[PDB]
Amino acid sequence: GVKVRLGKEKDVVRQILKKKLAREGTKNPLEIYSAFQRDSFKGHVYIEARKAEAINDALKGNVNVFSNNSKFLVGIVEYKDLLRPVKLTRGSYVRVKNGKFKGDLAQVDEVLENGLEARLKLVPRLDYGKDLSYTSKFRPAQRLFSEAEARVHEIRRDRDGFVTYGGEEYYEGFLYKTFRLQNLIVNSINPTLNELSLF
Amino acid sequence: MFFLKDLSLILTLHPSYFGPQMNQYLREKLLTDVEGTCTGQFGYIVTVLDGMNIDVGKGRIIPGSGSAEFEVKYRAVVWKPFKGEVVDAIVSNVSPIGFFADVGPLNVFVSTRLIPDNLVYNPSNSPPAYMSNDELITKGSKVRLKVVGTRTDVNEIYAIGSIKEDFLGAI
Amino acid sequence: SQFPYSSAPLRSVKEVQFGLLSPEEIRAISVVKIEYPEIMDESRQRPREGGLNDPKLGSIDRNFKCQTCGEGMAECPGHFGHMELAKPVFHIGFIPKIKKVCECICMNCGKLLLDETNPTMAQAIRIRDPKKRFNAVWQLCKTKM
Amino acid sequence: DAQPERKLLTPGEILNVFKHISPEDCFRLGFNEDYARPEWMIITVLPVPPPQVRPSIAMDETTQGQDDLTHKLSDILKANINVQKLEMDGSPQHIINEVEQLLQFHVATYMDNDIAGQPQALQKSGRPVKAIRARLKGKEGRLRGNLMGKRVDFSARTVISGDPNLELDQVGVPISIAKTLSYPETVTQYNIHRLTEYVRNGPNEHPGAKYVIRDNGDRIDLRYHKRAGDIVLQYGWKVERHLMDDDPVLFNRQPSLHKMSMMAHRVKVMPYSTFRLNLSVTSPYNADFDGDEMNLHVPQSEETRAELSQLCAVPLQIVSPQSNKPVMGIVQDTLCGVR
Amino acid sequence: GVIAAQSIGEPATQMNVTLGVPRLKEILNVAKNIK
Amino acid sequence: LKHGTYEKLDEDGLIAPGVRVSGDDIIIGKTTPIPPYHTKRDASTPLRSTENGIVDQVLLTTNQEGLKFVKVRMRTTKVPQIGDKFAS
Amino acid sequence: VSTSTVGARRRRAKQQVDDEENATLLRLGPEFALKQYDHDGNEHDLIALSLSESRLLIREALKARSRARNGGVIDDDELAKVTSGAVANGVVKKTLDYLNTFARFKDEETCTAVDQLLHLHPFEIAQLSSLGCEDVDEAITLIPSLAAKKEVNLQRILDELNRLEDPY
Amino acid sequence: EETVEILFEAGAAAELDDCRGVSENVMLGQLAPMGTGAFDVMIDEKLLTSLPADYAPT
Amino acid sequence: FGEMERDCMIAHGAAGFLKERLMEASDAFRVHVCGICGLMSVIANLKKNQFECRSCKNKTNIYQLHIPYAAKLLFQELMAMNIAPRLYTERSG
Amino acid sequence: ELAILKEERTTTPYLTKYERARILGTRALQISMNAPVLVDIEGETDPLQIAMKELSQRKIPLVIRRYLPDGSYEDWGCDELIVD
DNA sequence: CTCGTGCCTGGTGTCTTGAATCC
RNA sequence: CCCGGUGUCUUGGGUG
DNA sequence: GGATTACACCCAAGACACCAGGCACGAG
Ligand SMILES: [Mg+2]
Ligand SMILES: [Zn+2]
Ligand SMILES: [Zn+2]
Ligand SMILES: [Zn+2]
Repeated sequence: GVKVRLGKEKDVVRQILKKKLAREGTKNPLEIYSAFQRDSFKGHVYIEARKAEAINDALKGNVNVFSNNSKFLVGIVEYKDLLRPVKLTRGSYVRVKNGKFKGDLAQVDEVLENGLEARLKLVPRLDYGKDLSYTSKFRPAQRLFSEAEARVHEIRRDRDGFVTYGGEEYYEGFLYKTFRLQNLIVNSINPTLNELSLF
Repeated sequence: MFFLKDLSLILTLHPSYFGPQMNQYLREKLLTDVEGTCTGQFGYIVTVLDGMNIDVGKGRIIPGSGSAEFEVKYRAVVWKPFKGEVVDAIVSNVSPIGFFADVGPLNVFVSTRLIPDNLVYNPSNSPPAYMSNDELITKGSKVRLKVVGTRTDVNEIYAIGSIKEDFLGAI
Repeated sequence: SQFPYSSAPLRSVKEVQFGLLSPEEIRAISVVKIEYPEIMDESRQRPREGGLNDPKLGSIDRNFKCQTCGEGMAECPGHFGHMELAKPVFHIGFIPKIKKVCECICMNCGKLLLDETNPTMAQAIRIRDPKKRFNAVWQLCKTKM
Repeated sequence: DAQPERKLLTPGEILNVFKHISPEDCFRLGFNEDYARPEWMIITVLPVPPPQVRPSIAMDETTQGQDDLTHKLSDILKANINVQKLEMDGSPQHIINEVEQLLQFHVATYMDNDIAGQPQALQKSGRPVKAIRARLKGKEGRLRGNLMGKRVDFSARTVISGDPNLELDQVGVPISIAKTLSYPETVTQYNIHRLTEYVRNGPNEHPGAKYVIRDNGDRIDLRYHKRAGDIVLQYGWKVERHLMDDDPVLFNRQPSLHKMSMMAHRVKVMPYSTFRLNLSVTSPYNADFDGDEMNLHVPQSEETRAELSQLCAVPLQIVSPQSNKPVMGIVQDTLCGVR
Repeated sequence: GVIAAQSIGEPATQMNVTLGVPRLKEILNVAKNIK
Repeated sequence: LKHGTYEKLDEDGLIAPGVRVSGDDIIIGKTTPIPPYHTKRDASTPLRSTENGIVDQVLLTTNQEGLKFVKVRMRTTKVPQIGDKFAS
Repeated sequence: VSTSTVGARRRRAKQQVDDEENATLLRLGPEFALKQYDHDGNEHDLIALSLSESRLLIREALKARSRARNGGVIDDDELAKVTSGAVANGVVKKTLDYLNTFARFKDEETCTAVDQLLHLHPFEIAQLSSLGCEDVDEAITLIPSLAAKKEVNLQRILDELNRLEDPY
Repeated sequence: EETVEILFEAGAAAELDDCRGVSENVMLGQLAPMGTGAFDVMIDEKLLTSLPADYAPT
Repeated sequence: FGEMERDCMIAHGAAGFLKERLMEASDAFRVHVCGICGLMSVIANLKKNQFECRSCKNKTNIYQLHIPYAAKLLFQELMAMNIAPRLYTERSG
Repeated sequence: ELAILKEERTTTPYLTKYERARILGTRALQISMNAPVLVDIEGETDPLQIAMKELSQRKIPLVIRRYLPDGSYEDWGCDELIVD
């Protein structure tokens, strides 16, 4: 393992590959086999070789590497634990990570075929067009969609209990909106006092 | 369970009370504040001994406020019950959840699972009581119970009894 | 006089006893366990429970009464929490004294390396001042290797 | 000679060893079984101080930044969560060695950020974090700045001028200062008629009064009381009246090098904006009138008025114990002229 | 005590052997090697 | 709101030249909205408590960022009196 | 509020479980230790009072104070009106009436006879007088303190108590 | 001087401060045992009894 | 009121005046302490008139003190560094 | 116990300047809270003045408890201490 | 109608090496 | 319809 | 390596960078 500047781990892995490929077949090949960097392990690149001198060779001149002779040996019994790769079932709850709904609890109603996105059921934050001629810091308080309020103040019926209002879909008072899976938190979610009162 | 206890009370006196009968005022003041009151540490303070002759000592003047502080040392009759102590009593109430027995100042509650099965609550009798053969269980009946637990809420002390054990009950 | 009346007896301080707070005692006086570094919850105010600003720790706002003592912000002293550490760490202030204790005791069972049988050491335990006694002991046991 | 293997003595390792120390050896080590038990020098649970200690401040309007301790406790709390997850998985010694040391670091600089031999913890702004140790030391810290000395109410300050036609123990006090300072005089049978006159005059006419304090503590602010004529005073109440003739006040000119830098003078209310001193007291204060300022302090109770007049008053101070001789005499013009 | 402290310090604030403030400093500090 | 008088401000939020002002009077009225009617918070500037005089001139312009920008100059006259300093 | 001669009660390293009040185990708590001290610092045995002693003292104290309130001028309902306040009226009346229906020796002649008879831990000596018993078998069951003391002759005690005991 | 070091060392050796110094009482805001505070003032109950009876507390 | 001012009042022997200046005329504060453990850990609801030090399970042996606010602050900062400053109101000996 | 008997009192029989100042202030304070005054009040109605008048006639009803270094003490009444 | 491209905002964050003398 | 308050950390120049 | 350079008052002028994401605008 080698200590590198935080955020520069992928760059160092890249740079090592360029050096390896450029020196292949020459009289001075870079005698490393592989190098990698795990996100979970901030500021540390791992380099595979037979001699320590090759590690120094791989990193020579690299501006992202700390000059102190800090290269540490990994035990064979710890190799596999370096390359470990690692829910969201329908009807389960996730927390939204982006937009006016950031931080809100939502039910994962549907999942996109390609697998890229999904569809979440969430308590809307609407104004019924009241001041039209949004951000997470200047958003509106959460409340179920009221179609008669929309009818009165500002609306397309689609189905039983389903309305499209300002180009978003509301079914039985809930917004159904697609979010990237990478924009939703599925792990260690702690329901709040307010969420226990509601759901 | 009665004891004699040597107690003391810190009394603060406003300067407008600094007259020739100061001590007599304090003696009345001590009695009004202490007699009949209960504490978990000592029990009920029943009566103070030798009230009209209590030596109050000298009063310390509080710096910055002018008021005077007396430490009135005194001797009183105190009454605290104890867990384990077997005592007699006079029943105050009878209910489906047990019986009541005023032991002087307070009353102790004995629950139904600690009452023997042969003592049966009889509402139809006139007057109501528990009527066993050759026994009397009416208001004012001497009964012998044992205090098995004392709980104090710093205002009054509540004790729970039991009559299940040997030789306890009516006599 | 600017203080509302309280029945508790007024006294002055006669002695200050210094010492350390045991782990058990810290939990006994604490009114809440602290786990989450996010101050705000969903940014809709109303201090989320368990936050560094959990309202059980106290009020610094004129319109919210303390949920522990019921008093206004002027009277309310504030109440401590506690934060459990996953692993025990050193107190930075006490390291040089910790270091001194290691050379005095056995690093397996923890017993003082000298006894009253040693004549000079028997004189050193008589020293009345705790600091000087501890130093006198360590001055002897230092060479005991 | 043999090859030695120095391993690191972790806090956890030392912690278990300390709990097995016997009570008899605990005493012999100068520790104390009830108050300073030696395993309590290792930290396992951190006390979280209430918001009083680390209040929030509003830089500009609504915007508010947090105290240095609040930010630093967030860092310890974040770092604590990462030990939770790291101990359980992906901990092949080296990984733990960087996370755990960082928790030790944050807990250390939270208490003391002047650790010798290593870089200080820094705020984003670049300046060092204000640790608890730095809160207590130095001229502005809790002890030298708020406990051995502190700012006080009922004080005043202005430029001084001399006046030969004042008695030795008098001080001329500007009217504007005399209407801001006050003394809480208790209402009795002998002064109740006198004190009602002050109440009618109100806060803006001298001689007047600013508050009436009941025995419960509620103050009546006489600036806003439109029915001031309907107040009847009860014995035992307090009236905070204006500063008036013969009241004793403590007068003081920095730097106080010796005890006659603080003497009690009798107040004489006068027009203009300077403090007036009789010319023969300039010497003990080492005062002159080239721009010097001096401080005035008003005692706030019956007990301290008597202490001022019977211990600190200016005639009692004429002879000083420093050299068993006077420290005041006839000076300047009057001394030139008397020859 | 305090009277003694002020009585000695005040003259010092207005003031071939060493004299004056440098000599006074040697005394209070109890220097082992005086000048 | 501040405790002083707001009655010397004109409708543009600015006081006009020629008006005498005393301490704690508001001379520039400005508000800031409160985040989530009755939505704003006062951010006005009062005259320094120890001063008085006459408003002399009021500059109104915009700054480099394009928002509105004001300066209010106040003049008074200081007359020598007991306590004032002089030197040859 | 009200405090006693006992002071400080500073914390100790070893806790204690013999504080809980148990009359069977002679645990009367920190205030009712065997050796007390009065308001001058003098040593003194704990003062536990039987029902017969207590009836005389309380009644005497109330009528001497009542006479003192009258400048120097029998029934329980009359003696309880000396107190001040309905709260005080209640506790005092209930205590006399309770003692009125359970004090065997209701006069000072018999009481002094019982006093001399009884005058070995001081608490047990007071317990034996309060709880009436017939035989030795009845005393060591309801009160196990006597068995530990291994004290001979409980008959004489009981026989004299029952003989002095007036009919009813 | 050595403000924080004194207090850490005082904790680790369980020091008892008997509060007899001037500085102790000043910083705790209590009347210091010096000058006007070097003694207590008591009320002379014996002297008050020479007053007439209509001055008496009820 | 600086350190040098403090010394002058000691020299005058005006102990009463010095106490008042630094308390009643400034930052006087009332705290509650537990008579057993000596800490400022008392939870005091004054309208309900109920007090409890939870650690000692003590609702009876409780005292109030008048101390400077800046001293109260000091003790809470010391508690935050694991130092226990125990305030007792009587001399054990 | 700590109290020293009247015949064996050893401290100075003159009122010190510190004892005088405390007595005058304390008595003044009590008068302003409407304590019974023991002398005739003529024209001089200030609280401090009345207290100073009582002192001059040896009529202040207070006792000084003078603590000695070991903690023992001698009680002296202000009626018996000589005032210069 | 649909894709390429610039601006605002929030979570996150650290490092190319470059005053003097008492105990 | 009472009550009603707003800033923290540094730099530079003065005053005595 | 650390420890310190008497005490008090007033004036004016400055406060957080970098990258990923969405949203709005322009062109084919
Ligand atoms: Mg000058
Ligand atoms: Zn609170
Ligand atoms: Zn061992
Ligand atoms: Zn406690």
